Amino acid sequence: GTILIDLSPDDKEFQSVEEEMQSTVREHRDGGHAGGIFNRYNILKIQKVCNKKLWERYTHRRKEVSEENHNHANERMLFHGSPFVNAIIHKGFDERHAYIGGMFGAGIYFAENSSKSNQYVYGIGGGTGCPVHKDRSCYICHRQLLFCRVTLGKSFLQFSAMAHSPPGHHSVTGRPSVNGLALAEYVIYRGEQAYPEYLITYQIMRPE
Ligand SMILES: N#Cc1ccc(-c2nc3ccccc3c(=O)[nH]2)cc1
Ligand SMILES: [Zn+2]
Repeated sequence: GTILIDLSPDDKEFQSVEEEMQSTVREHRDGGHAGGIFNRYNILKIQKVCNKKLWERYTHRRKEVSEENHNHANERMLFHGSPFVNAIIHKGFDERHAYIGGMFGAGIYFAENSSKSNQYVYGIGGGTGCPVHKDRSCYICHRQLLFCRVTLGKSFLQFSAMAHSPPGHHSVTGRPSVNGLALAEYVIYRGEQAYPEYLITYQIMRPE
């Protein structure tokens, strides 16, 4: 049921998604080990992910959460990187897309920093890097990330350096407590709480 609609680079929607991609790059504590060395991306394509059944699955859950939280879904747009991006856009998020070993338990993880999600494009820790060159810092190969609509509801705040949500909460927020430049990361424990709105195709760019 999924169709992908290309956005034009002239479209304000392309431009605002690109700006969120580019402006949320940061340096990582691994010096680029997992995701590569870069300060910015070459955006090759942005597509809207259109699936009526998956969208209705998301909105149904969003209303349930909203009604449990004084009519506030606490909806965000966040990045997701995964080797399973193709399955996700076709079948939706579910338990098979969870980070079993994540620091907030087995759930589906999202990031404010696009460069954080970029570390997972080729697997946990960047895996063995790109299929073609086995390079986690490949500047040639095309990568994909999702920019997703995510319902957080009442989020459990974890200060720090599938399972169930903590009782009385709908998500977990991983607040950065050491690296002053890191943005928040978030975990949901029901795949119905995220919709993969945009598929972004890009390369990381070698710094000059
Ligand atoms: N298998 C698998 C698997 C796929 C994706 C991730 C993943 N983790 C993150 C952890 C923190 C912040 C963001 C992410 C993310 O975008 N993605 C983790 C594991
Ligand atoms: Zn490559």
